[PDB]
Amino acid sequence: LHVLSLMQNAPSGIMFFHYSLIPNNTITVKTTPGLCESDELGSKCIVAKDGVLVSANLSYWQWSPRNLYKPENLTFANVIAVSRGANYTTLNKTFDIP
Amino acid sequence: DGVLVSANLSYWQWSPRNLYKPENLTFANVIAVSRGANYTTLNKTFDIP
Ligand SMILES: *[C@@H]1O[C@H](CO)[C@@H](O)[C@H](O)[C@H]1NC(C)=O
Ligand SMILES: *[C@@H]1O[C@H](CO)[C@@H](O)[C@H](O)[C@H]1NC(C)=O
Ligand SMILES: *[C@@H]1O[C@H](CO)[C@@H](O)[C@H](O)[C@H]1NC(C)=O
Ligand SMILES: *[C@@H]1O[C@H](CO)[C@@H](O)[C@H](O)[C@H]1NC(C)=O
Ligand SMILES: *[C@@H]1O[C@H](CO)[C@@H](O)[C@H](O)[C@H]1NC(C)=O
Ligand SMILES: *[C@@H]1O[C@H](CO)[C@@H](O)[C@H](O)[C@H]1NC(C)=O
Repeated sequence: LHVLSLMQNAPSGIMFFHYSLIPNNTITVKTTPGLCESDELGSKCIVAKDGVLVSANLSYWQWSPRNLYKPENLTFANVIAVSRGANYTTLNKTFDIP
Repeated sequence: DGVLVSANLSYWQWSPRNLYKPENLTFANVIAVSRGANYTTLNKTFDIP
């Protein structure tokens, strides 16, 4: 993951300072594309806004960015409501978000 | 996640971006948005809730 890259001069050349983000501590979680409450085609279903839906082997689903795990309770802000496009995961309970 | 398509046919269908497997458009494969560019008026109401 690329952050910033400066360049400096050098003898007979040029040398780049590529700053990056190698990750080191993985944590294994569960990840859906999105959550449904109803089995019916045409149900109210949701997907994450600029992130991935995540559960750390936990009873309910959460929000986390695409490349790093800072889990958050999913709200209206970080959730896009769309469709039954792929097979999203039915969690068999109604929403906690207006 | 696809393109709207008609094989010189009376009504429009859904197909992926790079391959032609036409499907009747449903609620699943259709996003409702706006009158942004000049989309095509088909002069009939929808068949999808
Ligand atoms: C989640 O469950 C998997 C099952 O294989 C386990 O290996 C892993 O340690 C668990 N991770 C967390 C964060 O609970
Ligand atoms: C997230 O929601 C759970 C209940 O669903 C609550 O117990 C917890 O305090 C909330 N906040 C976190 C994990 O920061
Ligand atoms: C609850 O979830 C199970 C599997 O996750 C599946 O049978 C269906 O989505 C739901 N079942 C019922 C009876 O609502
Ligand atoms: C569609 O119409 C065009 C008109 O030029 C024709 O050339 C083409 O063969 C037709 N294709 C199909 C699949 O009907
Ligand atoms: C798609 O809809 C048409 C009518 O609009 C129907 O005749 C046809 O059987 C449907 N299914 C297909 C093409 O698989
Ligand atoms: C029906 O479509 C035609 C051309 O596609 C255009 O005049 C307009 O979009 C519609 N006309 C009427 C009278 O609704």
